Amino acid sequence: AMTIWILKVMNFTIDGMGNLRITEKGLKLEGDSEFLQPLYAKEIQSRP
Amino acid sequence: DWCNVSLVDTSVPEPGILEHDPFFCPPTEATARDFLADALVTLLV
Ligand SMILES: *[C@@H]1O[C@H](CO)[C@@H](O)[C@H](O)[C@H]1NC(C)=O
Repeated sequence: AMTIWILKVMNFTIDGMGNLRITEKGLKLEGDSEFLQPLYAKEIQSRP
Repeated sequence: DWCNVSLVDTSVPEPGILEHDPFFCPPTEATARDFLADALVTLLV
């Protein structure tokens, strides 16, 4: 029951944590991301 | 001086908006949900 609760809370679909994926470099976000609280950053270097 | 005598008559001499459209930026629409009743079901079983 507890593990099914974990699977329902985090939505562990066939391909990872929903649209979110975790790789070697870091988070890869295949969904929108609206945050309720202020975020922080260090740089924002868009790719050429 | 008659040489620089000038004659002139009538003639016929006849010679703002701002807008930019982006594509999209919608916020979190329909902002309401709860995680208790389903939790109550899966912890009441
Ligand atoms: C009109 O006056 C100017 C200035 O003195 C002179 O250079 C010019 O030759 C004059 N025009 C005629 C047609 O005389």
